[PDB]
Amino acid sequence: ITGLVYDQRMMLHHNMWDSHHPELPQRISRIFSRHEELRLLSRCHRIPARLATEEELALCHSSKHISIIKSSEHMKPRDLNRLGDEYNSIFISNESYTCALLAAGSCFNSAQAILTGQVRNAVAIVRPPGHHAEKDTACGFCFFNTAALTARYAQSITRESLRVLIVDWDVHHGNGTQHIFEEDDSVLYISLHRYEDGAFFPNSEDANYDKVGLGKGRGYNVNIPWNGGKMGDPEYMAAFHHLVMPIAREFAPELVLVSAGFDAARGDPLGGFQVTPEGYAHLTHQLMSLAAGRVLIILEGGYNLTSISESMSMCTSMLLGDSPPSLDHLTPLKTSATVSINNVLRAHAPFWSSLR
Ligand SMILES: Cc1ccc(NC(=O)CN(Cc2ccc(C(=O)NO)cc2)C(=O)c2ccc(N(C)C)cc2)cc1
Ligand SMILES: [K+]
Ligand SMILES: [K+]
Ligand SMILES: [Zn+2]
Repeated sequence: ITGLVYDQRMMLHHNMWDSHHPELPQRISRIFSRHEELRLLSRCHRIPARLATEEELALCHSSKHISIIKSSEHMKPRDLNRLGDEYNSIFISNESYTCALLAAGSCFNSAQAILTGQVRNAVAIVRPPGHHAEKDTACGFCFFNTAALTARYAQSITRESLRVLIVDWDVHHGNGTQHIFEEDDSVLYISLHRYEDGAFFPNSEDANYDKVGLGKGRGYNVNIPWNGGKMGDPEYMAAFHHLVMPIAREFAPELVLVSAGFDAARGDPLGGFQVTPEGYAHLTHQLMSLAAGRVLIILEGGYNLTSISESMSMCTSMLLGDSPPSLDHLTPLKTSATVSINNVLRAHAPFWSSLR
């Protein structure tokens, strides 16, 4: 069984000053509608949304950050505008806090359904996104780090040392997820992201391949940064073959979370990349070979409504057990992708015998 969570209340968060903002309420409704059109919704077990609690938010976030985001829901528009402007790339409305609580709680209910055996795997069609949010601050359309919180929630309902893999295929680096787990060997973070020598959002050298983790976490942070090329299916498939899957298999996760932005998709106006819906299906199907299939796909970014709807629907089709669609596997890689892959191999060979 595959679970699906979607709740139209998460559409209530919006940019009060721009009706054409990329992080649009219709992102989640279009994805949900496409699941109905492709006859996937009726095949899934519907998992209800719920609110995260403040104690659950404190698994990854500071009390001050929780209280400031909570305080926004009382503010008049002028004060919402001021507060949002204090962060990097954030808009806030009076519904934002509630929507962020529902995004996280939806994912907790999904992780619980997987870990208790009610479903094998699941998809969560949620907003606002999470992976840029830090312990102490909001960033990049994200208020609380839904995927990071879900990893800690999973440990909280099992054992502290439950091995959780987070694969982040959003086109942007999940700076918050990296930082939250940087010293932690129980949560392996693997991000693929457009980097451009630190020029691309979120504009930090923390996203480079030589950031391998700290302390006991050394080797448990895998950054795969792309420079120069318009990356697509062959480059992501090659990164999975040489890096993501060998490392993940050696880590032997007990739960896989996907920070599944669809902003690397063909058609995305921000990402500039060309991963196809069939490409995302192949990435999902590979991850399904891990953790006895216990995979939760969590929406992050993605800004072409057609692209994200087709891409995420293809991922759900794979979770349901459908045959992976045909792909032209032979295609030659862009030259800069091979350079990136080799840089990651050089940085991570000391930590992973599967790369030696
Ligand atoms: C001079 C200058 C200043 C700032 C920037 N900002 C960036 O570099 C990143 N951001 C914001 C952003 C985009 C996507 C994500 C994300 O979470 N993705 O998953 C997270 C954050 C954008 O570029 C952006 C912002 C607004 C847009 N509107 C209203 C059409 C379009 C693009 C660039 C130059
Ligand atoms: K990423
Ligand atoms: K880590
Ligand atoms: Zn993104």
